[PDB]
Amino acid sequence: FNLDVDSPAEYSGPEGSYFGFAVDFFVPSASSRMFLLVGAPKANTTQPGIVEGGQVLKCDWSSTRRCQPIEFDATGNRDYAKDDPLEFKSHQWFGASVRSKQDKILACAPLYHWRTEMKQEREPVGTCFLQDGTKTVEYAPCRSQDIDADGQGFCQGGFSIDFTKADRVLLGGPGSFYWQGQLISDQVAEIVSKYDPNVYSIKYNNQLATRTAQAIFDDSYLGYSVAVGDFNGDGIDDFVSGVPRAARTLGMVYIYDGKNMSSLYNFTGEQMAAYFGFSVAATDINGDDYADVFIGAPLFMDRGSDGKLQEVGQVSVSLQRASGDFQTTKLNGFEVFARFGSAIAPLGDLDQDGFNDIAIAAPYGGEDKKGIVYIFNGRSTGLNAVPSQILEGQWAARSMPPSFGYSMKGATDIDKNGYPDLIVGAFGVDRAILYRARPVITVNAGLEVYPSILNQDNKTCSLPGTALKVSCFNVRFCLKADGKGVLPRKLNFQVELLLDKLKQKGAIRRALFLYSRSPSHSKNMTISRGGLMQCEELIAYLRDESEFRDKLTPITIFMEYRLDYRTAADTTGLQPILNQFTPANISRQAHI
Amino acid sequence: NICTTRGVSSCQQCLAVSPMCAWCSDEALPLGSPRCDLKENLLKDNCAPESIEFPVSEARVLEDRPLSDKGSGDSSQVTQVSPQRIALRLRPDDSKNFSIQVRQVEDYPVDIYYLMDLSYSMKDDLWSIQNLGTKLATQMRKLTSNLRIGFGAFVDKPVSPYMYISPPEALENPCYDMKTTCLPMFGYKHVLTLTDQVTRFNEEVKKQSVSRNRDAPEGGFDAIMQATVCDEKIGWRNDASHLLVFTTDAKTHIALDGRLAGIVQPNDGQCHVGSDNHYSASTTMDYPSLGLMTEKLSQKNINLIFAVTENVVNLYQNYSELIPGTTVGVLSMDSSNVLQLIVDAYGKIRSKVELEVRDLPEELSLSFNATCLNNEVIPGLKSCMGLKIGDTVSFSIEAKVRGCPQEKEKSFTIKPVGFKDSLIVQVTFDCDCACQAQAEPNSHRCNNGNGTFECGVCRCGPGWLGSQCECSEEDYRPS
Repeated sequence: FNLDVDSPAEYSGPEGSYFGFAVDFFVPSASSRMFLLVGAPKANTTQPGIVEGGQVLKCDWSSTRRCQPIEFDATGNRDYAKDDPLEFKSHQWFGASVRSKQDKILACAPLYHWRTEMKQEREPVGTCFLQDGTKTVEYAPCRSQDIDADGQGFCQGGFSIDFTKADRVLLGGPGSFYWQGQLISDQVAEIVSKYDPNVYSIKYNNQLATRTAQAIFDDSYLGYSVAVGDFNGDGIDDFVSGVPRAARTLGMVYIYDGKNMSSLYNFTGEQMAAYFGFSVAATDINGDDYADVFIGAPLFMDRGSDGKLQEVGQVSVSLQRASGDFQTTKLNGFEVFARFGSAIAPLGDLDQDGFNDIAIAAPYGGEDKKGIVYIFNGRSTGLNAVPSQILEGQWAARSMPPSFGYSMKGATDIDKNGYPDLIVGAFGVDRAILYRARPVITVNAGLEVYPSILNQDNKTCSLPGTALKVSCFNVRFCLKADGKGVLPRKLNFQVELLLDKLKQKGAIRRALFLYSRSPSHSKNMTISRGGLMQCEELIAYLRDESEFRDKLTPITIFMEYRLDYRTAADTTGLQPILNQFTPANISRQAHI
Repeated sequence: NICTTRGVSSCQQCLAVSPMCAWCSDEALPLGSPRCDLKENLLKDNCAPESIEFPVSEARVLEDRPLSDKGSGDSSQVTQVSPQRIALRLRPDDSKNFSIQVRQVEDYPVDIYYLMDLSYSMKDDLWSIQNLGTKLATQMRKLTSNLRIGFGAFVDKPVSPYMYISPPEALENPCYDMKTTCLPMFGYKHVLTLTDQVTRFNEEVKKQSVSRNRDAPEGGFDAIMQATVCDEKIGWRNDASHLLVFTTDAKTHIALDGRLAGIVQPNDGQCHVGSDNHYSASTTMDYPSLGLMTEKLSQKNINLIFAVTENVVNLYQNYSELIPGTTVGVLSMDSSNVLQLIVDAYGKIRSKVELEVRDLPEELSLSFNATCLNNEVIPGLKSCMGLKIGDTVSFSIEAKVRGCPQEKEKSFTIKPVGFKDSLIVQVTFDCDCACQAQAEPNSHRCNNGNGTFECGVCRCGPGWLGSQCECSEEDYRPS
């Protein structure tokens, strides 16, 4: 429920660049500044003789919201010999994958091709650039001497990437060994220290990699997607990967041990061509030490009320347990051909309630098919199966589908308010957008009447007017409010009260406030955040037997409270929100 | 009963209580009798017959042409579904039933489009089918007077992971390292438009040759889509059975596989075959998903036949289980049996009837009891199996409405799979009484202009209560 939808920040790249195809935050240790990283894999660059080389842009959060390229490489193609190019950087898709961790940025070109040291082939090995600080290096584990389709020549290394808690890269290459696919993992210190610009097939000593297998595993695409998390309890992150063509095209997810690359677990799809493993994520959703596995199947078909198959898409949620089992639940999409589950993004704890939350995209859903992101909350029982917010794309096709939500990143607080934000990519319109999480207020409200029962008998109100004594009742109300993170210490609530609230057709009211001589009261009330309940009290009274006949129905007291959001807004204009289970009104009753 | 025990607040509310309820709309009814009741109780209380305002459901056939005995000659007059149009009346919770009857008419026209994998292993096949047209017309003469045959071919998207791109000779001849000649790679090409000049199939097939590609999966679904949606290019008739015969010896690429080529635009299901008969979007747009193929195969009434070799039969069986109106047959490793494969598959395509439903409103639902053979019944089933060409089958359908719909009229279509013969249902909702045409707000009679006009009894605006609106509602009073 918590993202600011009315004032999000837009960023745009060049027309047709695919700006927004990959997104991440950049949070250097060296300074207080933070940035968005955006990949634009079809962008033109100043590199000599290169067409659509792709680039990564570093985009500022405040004030001017400038984007500028990162200079990972300014060179054209290297030469193996005179008029014999070593490599082919045109159309390489650089920035199709982007990640960062502290000062480290890793970005990749899955469609980079090279001419082997042995023969004039043109093989899509893929390549990555790692920037460690002031220093940039090339990492290309598939540019090995294993040079054919039966080896690593078609690897496309860096088609997906991630960083572990300890400094290792995990890298996927879906094309190795006749498209069986491969995972590789290297230590970041080993990548940076073994780099040499004169050696094209560098060997790293601490490398972990998956091996070639029997021909029945060909065309499986291991490494099409990757994520990391601990799945055997030793504190080292294990490697999770989507294998979307495995098991006769049901699709699979494989988990490998992060210290030795042996297999821990397999998950399998239940429908062919559903693409189970297009996206994977790992995060603790239910508040344990144990991380839980999220698997997207964007093309999954369920059966409608008429029994017809319809292409809604699905996510599978697998809660880890201490026994080594998983408890599995399935979550279907809401609209036909929307491709629900195309991207999955751990948000961290989005509303600070104690359980982590997740965003799931449907990039071809919504009105005009502009794309939707659905937000789901964690609970002690698992994921809450009902989405608590919907984010919607706001640009027309112009002319490919906008694809809003095809890439996402959460779990970083960019403006330091205490709540983690979300970046959404919309690469079909060359655009990326930042949604900021609002501060959440929990309100406790009290309403009380002292005499729960009266018989027009306790005639004791002297009344500021006529001399006759009137039957009183004391009525009182209270508020307290608080929230985690950054928000103003004083909050203004409009508090509003009604007497006889159920009979309000313009019919005669029998209960009135003593000083007002009316059935209603309104009060601008300022309260300070914390445990101290703040209260006010009024005298009200019941009218004479001459004035009304209905002695049978209860007198109902009703209270509403509204926060002055425009006064509680921070210096950036971000307004807080009331916690979604807060009842905006409360009632009491008395009998006569 | 339910009608008298709910509030008698208006004729419109009374009809919304239950399908059994009726309403007396004139002053002859004795006061204190509930105005909403079963119609016989309104007659016991001497309500006038024209006053009782009781709509009852009906299902009237507006167009009801008899089923044909022959598919030959009569063309647009051939009829395979018995009621063609029906008017159906409903009220806010009611159900009504009607019968549809369907025939697999014999000697009906047939269009066969032959869609061929031309990867390098298919040379034995391409040599074997070079006289298939005159053999196919000789066997199909038993089954149809009016055959048309056409041809098209596929390999896969001509892009880096799938096609040879070095040395430069391999762009012009993908077979150069095999020391032989084959064509440059192509995604899909149309070759022969559907024609009854059967010798054109033999002429055009003799001019084809194979190409070559890197990985084992083939781009065949990208070709099934274009062979479906390019109507005037392929030449599909309105009045025919459509058979799309898909041949391959290999597994296939599927939606989201194109991301390895840098292709990320979803398949739009439009026609992109140009003046050169090649599929122009092949390098820029992703492969179809099974749901998009299923939609277009249904929209165009095509029956798909997977004619595939033993090494992949189970794969295409498990895809056939996800697509309606579809079947599989075991192709020989040289296509030498493909003639009997088409003739037997056409039998398996006519041994069923199954019903589609289209445009059905969210307020409606349907249920089906199928008669099939020997005047049996199968309850809850939209289908029959084990039939023959010339068989007739019946279904009884019941439609129910949930509440009153906000639009008074709508329509939906019931149709067999693979045919354009259909039953069109027009629905009308009787949520309203006829007396509401004589209503008036702040009317005469009643009390001091506080009554909306009666339809049977005065209805108050705010502040008032009673059968002539004669008491204030602000608290209870005898006056």
